[PDB]
Amino acid sequence: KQLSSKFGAISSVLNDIFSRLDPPEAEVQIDRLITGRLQSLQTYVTQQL
Amino acid sequence: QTGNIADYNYKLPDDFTGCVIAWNSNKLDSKVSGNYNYLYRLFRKSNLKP
Repeated sequence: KQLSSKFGAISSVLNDIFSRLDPPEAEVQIDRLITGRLQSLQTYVTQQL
Repeated sequence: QTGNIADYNYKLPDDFTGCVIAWNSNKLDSKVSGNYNYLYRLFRKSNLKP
């Protein structure tokens, strides 16, 4: 369910952000989304550990 | 940027590590008669790679 989080973006899906916004800000939005997903994955890994 | 020149004439990628330099010249590029020595493309089959 953490994959359906906006994490400060317009939407939780990435293709809409890629095909809608300009690449200078789309790159930043995808970077924020993937670093939020990585933080959630690291939290899940720590809990599993 | 998406436009007319930036789409079919000269496209810039997301990463450039640079910029452009522009200035206005209304004397050297303009003559008394019609100056039609410049042509640009607006019709194309598909997009232009940068």
